[PDB]
Amino acid sequence: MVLYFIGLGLYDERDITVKGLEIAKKCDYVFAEFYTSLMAGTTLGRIQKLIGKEIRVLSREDVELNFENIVLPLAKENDVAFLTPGDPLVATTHAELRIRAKRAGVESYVIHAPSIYSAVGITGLHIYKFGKSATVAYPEGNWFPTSYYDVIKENAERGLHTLLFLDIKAEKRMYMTANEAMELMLKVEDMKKGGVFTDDTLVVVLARAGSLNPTIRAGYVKDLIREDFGDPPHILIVPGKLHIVEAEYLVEIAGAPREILRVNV
Amino acid sequence: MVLYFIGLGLYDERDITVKGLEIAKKCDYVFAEFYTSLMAGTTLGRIQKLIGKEIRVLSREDVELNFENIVLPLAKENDVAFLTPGDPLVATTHAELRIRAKRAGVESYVIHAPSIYSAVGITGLHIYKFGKSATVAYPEGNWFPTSYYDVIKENAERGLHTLLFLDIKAEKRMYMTANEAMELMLKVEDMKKGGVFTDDTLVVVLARAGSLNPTIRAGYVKDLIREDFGDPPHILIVPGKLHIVEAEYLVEIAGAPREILRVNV
Ligand SMILES: Nc1ncnc2c1ncn2[C@@H]1O[C@H](CSCC[C@H](N)C(=O)O)[C@@H](O)[C@H]1O
Ligand code: NA
Repeated sequence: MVLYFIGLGLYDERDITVKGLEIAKKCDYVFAEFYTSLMAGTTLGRIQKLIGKEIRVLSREDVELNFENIVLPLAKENDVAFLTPGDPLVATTHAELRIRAKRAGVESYVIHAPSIYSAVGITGLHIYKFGKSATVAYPEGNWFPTSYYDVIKENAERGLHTLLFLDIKAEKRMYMTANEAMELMLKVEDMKKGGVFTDDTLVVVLARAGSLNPTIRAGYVKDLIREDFGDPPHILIVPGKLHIVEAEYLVEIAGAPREILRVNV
Repeated sequence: MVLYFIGLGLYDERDITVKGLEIAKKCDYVFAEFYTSLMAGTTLGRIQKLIGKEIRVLSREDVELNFENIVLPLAKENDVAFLTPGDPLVATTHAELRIRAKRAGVESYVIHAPSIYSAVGITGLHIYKFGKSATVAYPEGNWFPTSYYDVIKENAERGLHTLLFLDIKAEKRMYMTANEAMELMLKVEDMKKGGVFTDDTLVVVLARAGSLNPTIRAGYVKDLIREDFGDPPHILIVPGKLHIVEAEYLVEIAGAPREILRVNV
């Protein structure tokens, strides 16, 4: 009578950990959600085939409003697994679901999986140098989100890198590209005029981490804003002051302009 | 002609991903390092048995000084794997190993795995709220480093959480315990008297992340400094002001005192 939160990883069904797979194969019921992120390299069918179980996919409403009515009941008498893209607790509100499990007298366990939060290391940017993170959300009607602007500002001032999660509207199959993120951000800069994010700002784009050939690009906004980085998901990063070896990596591996090698210490 | 950087994950031999295992099994040569960290929940023998390949262990010097003459030559005519605890490229000097590969006309691919950077999400603390990260090191001779103290200060000051890695002596398999870290920091607070780390400071301890039964504890230093957190590795976190949901998780899941619901929110 336990509930397992099992992450599926970054790109395809093989990004699940061996631990996660062996446990998932032995659960009586398997649920999952695919709205918190996009696993561009697999399909529900492939996942099901891999674990050898039928997977009942849940919507944001099913989870957020009815988790304790749909999932928890079965966990009281069976072994249940709840699958999610990446790591189940990273940049989601899934952690709170563990509190619901407890209140319903259901023991829960967490099986991690590779997350975009650590995969940023493939950009060559020292991970310990990342500051507060943020999300670039799509404007809705008259509401235009801007919180991410001050986060970048705050981190840049301290010389820290900023990781920017990009928006996703799964039910509409909408996945924000780095290009769309940059356009929205330039519009905010136009309004705030803080010099935080401009055409001369160096940025890094990581697309489809987890795949064997992810797209890793670094350069100035003016040059990258219209570049094609391939299919989603995309993640955007605004570096802070660079170490010599970070700049070297960005140039040698991410195709950045050789001029970023010259750091302004 | 190919070099694979493969992450081993968090704690035991099952923490590698299905993708990492299958690729490792097809490699002609397999190297690994355990100087950046150890896999406390398993052994070299178990990892070797699971992968079914002899694993050549490399020291810090083998990697930093001679990676290109030990690993890369073999990668020119074979498929070589380089295993590391956690997620590849998280250790700050590992990213530059890919530059070395390029220079040697060797292709390299990264296979991700769970990292403590993302696994800490199991503490219920929102990942976007983490700021700069640091490592707590032991004073030595006339050297008394305290940089991590300023990091905690700069983060908390902005409402951000601080992830603290504890000093480790891989070769000797000597880990700094959370208890030792706290004592060291109270000592640092006594010298800088900045009111950053005191008996009243709230902290979180994560031990054996990755195992099915990790130790997750939260509370004030005065009560946790002498508490037994079990076998290493221990990870320490000094949270910034908490979101009521984070605090509730720490109370319900990590045994934190009710008091945090009004004092640290
Ligand atoms: N493989 C990938 N490549 C690039 N960005 C990714 C990604 N996976 C997730 N993201 C980014 O993160 C957003 C989802 S946020 C949820 C993250 C997830 N729990 C994890 O552990 O990774 C996406 O909209 C995208 O901006
Ligand atoms: Na971080």
